[PDB]
Amino acid sequence: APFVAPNVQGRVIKESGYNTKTFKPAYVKPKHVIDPNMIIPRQPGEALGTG
Amino acid sequence: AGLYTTYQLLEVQRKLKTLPAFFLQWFPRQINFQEDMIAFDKVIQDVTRV
Repeated sequence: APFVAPNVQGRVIKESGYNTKTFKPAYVKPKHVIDPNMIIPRQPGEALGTG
Repeated sequence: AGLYTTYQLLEVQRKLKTLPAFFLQWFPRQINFQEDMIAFDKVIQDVTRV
C-alpha cells in the first residue's frame, strides 16, 4: 500500500480484468471397402486342403 | 575254507544314472496326429495407427 503524508488526499489504485479461451473439436472419419477379394482367399483358422 | 572259501554276502550297490527332465518344462502341450505334416500360421496385425 502506498505511503501518503497525512495532509494530502491519497491515491487511486488501478485494477485489471481477465481473458477468455475457446476451442473446437477436430473430426475423424476412416472407412474400409470390402471386396470379394478381401473375402474369398483362406483365413488362418481353416483346415488345409478343403475349407 | 577247504574245498572253497566261505563268504558272507552284503547288500548289492545298484547305481542308476538318469537324465532328469529340464528343458521339457518349456514344452507343456502334447499334440498327436496321424497325418503327414504340421502346418502353422503366423499373422502380424498392425493396429497402432492414428
